[PDB]
Amino acid sequence: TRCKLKLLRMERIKDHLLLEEEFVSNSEILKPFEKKQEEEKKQLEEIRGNPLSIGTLEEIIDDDHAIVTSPTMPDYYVSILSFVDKELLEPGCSVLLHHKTMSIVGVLQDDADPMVSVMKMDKSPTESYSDIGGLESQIQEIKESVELPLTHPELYEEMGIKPPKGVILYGAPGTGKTLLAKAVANQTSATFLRIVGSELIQKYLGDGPRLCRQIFKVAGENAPSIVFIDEIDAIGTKRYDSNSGGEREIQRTMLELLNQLDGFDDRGDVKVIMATNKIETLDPALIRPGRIDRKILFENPDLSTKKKILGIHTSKMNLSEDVNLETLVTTKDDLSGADIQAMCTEAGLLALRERRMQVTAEDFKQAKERVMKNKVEENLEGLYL
Amino acid sequence: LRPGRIDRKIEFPPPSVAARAEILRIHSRKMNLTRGINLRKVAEKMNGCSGADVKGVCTEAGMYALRERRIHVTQEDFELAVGKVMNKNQETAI
Amino acid sequence: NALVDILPPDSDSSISVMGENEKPDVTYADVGGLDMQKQEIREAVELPLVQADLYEQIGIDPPRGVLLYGP
Amino acid sequence: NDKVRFIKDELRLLQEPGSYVGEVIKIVSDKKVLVKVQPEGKYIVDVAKDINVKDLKASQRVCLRSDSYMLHKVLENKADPLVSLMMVEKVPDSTYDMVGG
Amino acid sequence: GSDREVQRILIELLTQMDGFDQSTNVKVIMATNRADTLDPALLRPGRLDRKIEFPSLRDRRERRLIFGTIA
Ligand SMILES: Nc1ncnc2c1ncn2[C@@H]1O[C@H](COP(=O)(O)OP(=O)(O)OP(=O)(O)O)[C@@H](O)[C@H]1O
Ligand SMILES: [Mg+2]
Repeated sequence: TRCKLKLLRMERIKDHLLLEEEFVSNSEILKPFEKKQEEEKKQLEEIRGNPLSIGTLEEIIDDDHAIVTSPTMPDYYVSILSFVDKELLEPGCSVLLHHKTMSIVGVLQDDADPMVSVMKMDKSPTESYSDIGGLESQIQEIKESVELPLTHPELYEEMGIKPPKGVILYGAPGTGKTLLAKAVANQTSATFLRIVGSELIQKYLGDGPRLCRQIFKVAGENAPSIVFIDEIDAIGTKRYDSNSGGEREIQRTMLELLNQLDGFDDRGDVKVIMATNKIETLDPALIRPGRIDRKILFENPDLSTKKKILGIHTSKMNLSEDVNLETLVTTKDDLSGADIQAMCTEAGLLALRERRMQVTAEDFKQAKERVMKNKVEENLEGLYL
Repeated sequence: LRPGRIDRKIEFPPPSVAARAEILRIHSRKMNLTRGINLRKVAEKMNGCSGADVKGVCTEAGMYALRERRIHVTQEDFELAVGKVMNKNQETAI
Repeated sequence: NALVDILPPDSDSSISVMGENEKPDVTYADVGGLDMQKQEIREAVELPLVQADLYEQIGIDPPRGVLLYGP
Repeated sequence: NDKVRFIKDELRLLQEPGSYVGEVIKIVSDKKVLVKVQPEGKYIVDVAKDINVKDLKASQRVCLRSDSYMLHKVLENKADPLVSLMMVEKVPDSTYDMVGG
Repeated sequence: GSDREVQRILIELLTQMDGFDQSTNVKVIMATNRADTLDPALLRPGRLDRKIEFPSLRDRRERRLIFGTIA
């Protein structure tokens, strides 16, 4: 209550004062700037004028020439002159030419793409570890290889040897795999890239291999990084025809997935994190340990772990003395954690239909009957074979 | 449908005799109606499956009164129309 | 580069109309069969040009575009 | 007298060395605007003393004078790109009483 | 580029069939030989409404007529 508001007012007396001070000293207080900043801005602007025509650099020559290609088309053999550094010149880069005699007046151009938008993430999850609590020691193997060599460089120099790489998450569904990943990217606060494995198969042919070579050049740049390939099982069935899938498209994705993660390339820091529920279809050139170190195995939790799990979800709901929290856990006999989460979303859906705004012992024992009927109606064994 | 992804499932019934007569009534207002026309008698003759059927009988009757060169849509046109629409749907679904 | 006058929408057209040229050589004597599609085309095409006033006074909308498809 | 002096001066106003329609990709805090001439390639070119780079927002269709590509005015026109995709699809909306029964 | 010219034409063709509504002209007739390449926005209502299928089995009274006019 008060804790939050003291700090929020403290950063709105910082933001206000700094903006008034920093605006006044660019428009009135000029002494280390003044003459010397008015001469440098005047020289660079006059010398190149405007309009400036953006080009794309195909190749450099080291005697200070370049072959640039306009994007319209007409090619040009331009000169590298004045107010330019050759440290940023290189293929693919965007340069400014003077619209009459085209000389490279400088490089400052980087123009964001809608193909680098889909890959990069803006998110900051609203859950952090210990909303996953339970299966406690399964996030305490992903913290030994993702978080821990960044935080303490000391311990991995003290033992020596190369540090771990990667992890695979596989196992029973309803064991939280998707939120486990969404928690190791929020703790560290490293640049978290995120791609589903089903975008790597597209109707277009051989477009697979170009897309994931792109993903890893973006990742190497922002390094240190975490790459989520969520659902790399999906590459096993999703296909649009038999050549947009089939041996053809599945081999192209392997080959690619193999180069990015270990090749001649001599990759910088990409940690990889994969979500999956198929281990017996993966490349045998990845579950080769020594790309991917400790793999994590997940199973349905047991009755005391499911007591820690039902306590995270039931504080959300309205609380009463009537509620029998311990007896929903007991009756369930190694049932997953995705059901426990479908039962507390079902308790406030029955509660709203009544228009009674208390969640009590009656609303939870009714919501368990609806959750056990969908999975049990789909069991058409009836009289046990 | 991994457990906990879906919280509402809306099944859509084929049309009841109260559901078929309320869709038929909204379209009937553009047509002309002379006194004596019950829209409940037409709604019990049909059986429907869909809300495309219930609107296409009323649309078919505005085509018989056009051919006739009759401004008003009176009660012979909806006898012919129920006969064409039900006969058409038994001969494309067979 | 200034708009100094307008031109009729009849003028500067891709194609001269063909209704002023001579009429196609086929008439209804050479149509044989397909008598079932012939009653659905005299209604859809012919009747909304000559008499727009039969559709509107009933309150029905005439069919808009006509598609022909087959082998 | 006013009338014969509207015509004589309208002869000067109708002469245009050239004027394009561009669109603002992105601004830069150099007091320059990156404008895409809409059939061609891109050009970075600063603003005239008629407007500020505070007023120009992303994907705003602007006026350009093809003499040095100097921004004259903001152009009135501009369509949302989503208004475009929703309309070529075309999908009616309804109310609850016309889907009732 | 050749996909971007085909596609600009077709988008323009939908927006001009909309304007064409409420004019005495009966909206464009068009034909296709294989109807299974038909883009979904074109056939959607508001542009095309009627689908005159042209059978090829026909009966014995409608085949006779086709013989009788070529005879
Ligand atoms: N062991 C656990 N501890 C705490 N919360 C859990 C646990 N298991 C599941 N949950 C809760 O269940 C929710 C649904 O899980 P999620 O959708 O991430 O599971 P999943 O195993 O990734 O499913 P899938 O099998 O479809 O890949 C989680 O977001 C999480 O809060
Ligand atoms: Mg998941």
